Amino acid sequence: STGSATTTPIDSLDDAYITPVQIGTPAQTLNLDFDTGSSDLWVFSSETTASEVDGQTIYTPSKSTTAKLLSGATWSISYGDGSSSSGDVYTDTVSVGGLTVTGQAVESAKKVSSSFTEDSTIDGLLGLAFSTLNTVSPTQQKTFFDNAKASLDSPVFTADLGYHAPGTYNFGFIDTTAYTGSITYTAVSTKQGFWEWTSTGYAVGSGTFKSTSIDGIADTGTTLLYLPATVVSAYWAQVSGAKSSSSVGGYVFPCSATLPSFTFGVGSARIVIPGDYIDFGPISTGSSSCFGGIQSSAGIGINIFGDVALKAAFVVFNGATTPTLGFASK
Ligand SMILES: CN(Cc1cccnc1)Cc1nc(C2(O)CCNCC2)cs1
Repeated sequence: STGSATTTPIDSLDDAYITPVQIGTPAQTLNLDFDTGSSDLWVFSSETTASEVDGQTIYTPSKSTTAKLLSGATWSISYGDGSSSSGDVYTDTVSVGGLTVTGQAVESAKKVSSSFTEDSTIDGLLGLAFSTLNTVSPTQQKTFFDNAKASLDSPVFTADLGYHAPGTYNFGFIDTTAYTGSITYTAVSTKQGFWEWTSTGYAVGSGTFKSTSIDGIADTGTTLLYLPATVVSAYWAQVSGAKSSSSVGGYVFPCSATLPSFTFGVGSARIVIPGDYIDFGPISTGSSSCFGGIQSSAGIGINIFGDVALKAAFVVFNGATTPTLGFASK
């Protein structure tokens, strides 16, 4: 089998991407945030605290003839931005762009943190990291990709995130018309449950390439590019007037500044992130100070190739017995 679904930025800043997902019988279509950095499929639901719902489409398990309560199972997750959610678990039928998994664990939110509430466009998450990270207790549950994998034509999925444009998540095949040149594959460590890999270095603008190993994760569920303080300092040094702001919580820059591109290495191949991908607009409405799209990972503990980087490439998440990651220019 294969699946293919259009993914859409939630706002003008590409702060996240949503993908329509069908859950239950009859289908309830929710728009989910596909997240290669976590492994829980969780949804706003009829069971979510009323005060914590504001515009989201909700999953109502009582109206799905295929929904079954998973007795005694709970979940609780906290993400890298301080957000969180929790609830109970159903198994139900889930379809993504024509690809169907029966008996998928659908985690129904009882509680959600304020950040989720305030984002009316995201009805929940669909995790695509490794299933060892799933938070369902006392019995861990499998991700959608893990559940679909044996049935797929090929054990892979691809992320094709758009800059200010629609994009695509494919399952089970590689669309060879979606990129230019070749796909360069690189080794993956699953030891932390992530799509974790090692970039071979970076360049700022037209500057010479710096060969240095940068261990990080491919995370569609993170907006920005988080890299070592040294690297980030070298980037923003090339932006006149940029500085690191404690009050704002990162590098900011004059809104009229010209941002240089940022290149990262994949083996001997290079992916180029155009300067304007790194622009996340005024720090507050009407301000002429803008928030930067490349930030230090020093307080995080891990480097994160989030949407800012990934949307500059066609990315293959190869889930063969030994997983690998593929990057191509596009
Ligand atoms: C525009 N960003 C940079 C910024 C920060 C401060 C000022 N100006 C720009 C911040 C944002 N991040 C998000 C999400 O974290 C995206 C995925 N999780 C849900 C919310 C939405 S707005």
